[PDB]
Amino acid sequence: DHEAHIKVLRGEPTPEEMAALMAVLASAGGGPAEPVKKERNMWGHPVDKLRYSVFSWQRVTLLERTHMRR
Amino acid sequence: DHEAHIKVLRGEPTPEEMAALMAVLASAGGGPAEPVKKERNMWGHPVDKLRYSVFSWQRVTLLERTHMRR
Repeated sequence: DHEAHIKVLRGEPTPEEMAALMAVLASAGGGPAEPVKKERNMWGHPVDKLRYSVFSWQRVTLLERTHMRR
Repeated sequence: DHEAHIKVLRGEPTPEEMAALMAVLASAGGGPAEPVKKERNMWGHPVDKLRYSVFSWQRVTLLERTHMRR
């Protein structure tokens, strides 16, 4: 029972106004309802387009890190 | 004087014979014998043709080191 509920802090609507309000709010709600897991596609990632010095620490902290983050 | 010289361990040549021997040896000398003129050219070096895992330790111990040795 530990979830955030909608609160009507002020006002005492009757069942009809409550129903209208909830219907409108549900209609307003949207966006990604139950989206699939976002597909990984590292092809042509910006990090791969950079010039790295042969001894650059960013070869570890930026390039390898980006390729390995999962 | 700490130069390594030629030694005639056995035998006792006369000056003419020593002259002949030394002339033949000097002619047989190895010429330039690998001069210091060698120049660095890392274009198309084999290490750059290898597939490296994104986290390969050989990126440090083989690739980076080969590119950095002087």
